[PDB]
Amino acid sequence: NKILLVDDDRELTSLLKELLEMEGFNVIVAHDGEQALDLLDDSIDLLLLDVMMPKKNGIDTLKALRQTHQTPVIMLTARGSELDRVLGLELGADDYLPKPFNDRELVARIRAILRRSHWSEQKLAA
Amino acid sequence: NKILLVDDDRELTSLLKELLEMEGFNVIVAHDGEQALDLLDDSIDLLLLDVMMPKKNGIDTLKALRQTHQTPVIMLTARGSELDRVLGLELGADDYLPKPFNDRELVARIRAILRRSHWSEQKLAA
Ligand SMILES: [Mg+2]
Ligand SMILES: [Mg+2]
Repeated sequence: NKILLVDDDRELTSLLKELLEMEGFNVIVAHDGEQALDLLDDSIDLLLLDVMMPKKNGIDTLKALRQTHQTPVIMLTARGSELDRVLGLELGADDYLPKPFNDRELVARIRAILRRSHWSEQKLAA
Repeated sequence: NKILLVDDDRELTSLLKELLEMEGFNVIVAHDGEQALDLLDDSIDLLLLDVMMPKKNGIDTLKALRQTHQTPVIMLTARGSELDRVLGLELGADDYLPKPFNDRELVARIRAILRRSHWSEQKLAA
C-alpha cells in the first residue's frame, strides 16, 4: 500500500514516513497542495492531508483531487474543532484525525480504510 | 440507505432514530448483539454499534458479523480511550466515535462511509 503524505511540517513528514515504512507501507511526501496534485495518480492508495499549508491549502487540494480521484483521504491537521472535522468529511474526506494524534490510532485508521479498499478491489476483480 | 442501530440505551436509540430519519435514512434498532445478528442481512448499509451491552457485547458482535458480512461498521460507545478505539478498528470497524459525541460529526461520518460504499457500488455495477 502506497501512501501520499501531504504536510508542510518536514519534521512531521520525516517522522511519519519512518513510522509508516516500519509498518510496511510505501510512503511518498508532498510539502504543499500543488505538489500533492502533481504526485496524485492511480498508484496512490491513500492520502494523509493537512489543511494549513502554503501555495494550496488542504481544503482546496481535497476539492481539486475529488474532481478526478476517489482515492481514500484522511485529513491529519491541527484544525481539530468539531466544525473543522464536519467540513473536511463533507468536502470528500473519508476520515479526519486532529493533531496531536496517537501514532497507534493513526496506523489503525490507515489500516481500517485500506482493509475496506482491499475488500472492494477483491469484489471488483471477481 | 438503511442503518442498523445497536445499543441497549433505548433513550439514545429513539433519539438517534428520529435524528437519522430526519436526515433521510431508514433506521432499524437492535438492543443487544444477538438481536443485531438476527437483523443483519444484505439490506443493511451500515451498523452503528455499541460495546457494553447485555447478552452479546459489541466486540463479540463485530467478530461474529465479520465472519459473514463486510457491512460498514461505526463503533458508537462510551468506551472511548485511545486503546479502545484501536481495538475496535483492528477487530473490523471502519470508524469509532466515542460518546458523548457531536450529532453533526456522527451524521458526517455516516455520510462519508456511505459515499465511499456508493462509489464502490457504481464501479461494481459498471
Ligand atoms: Mg501545516
Ligand atoms: Mg451500552
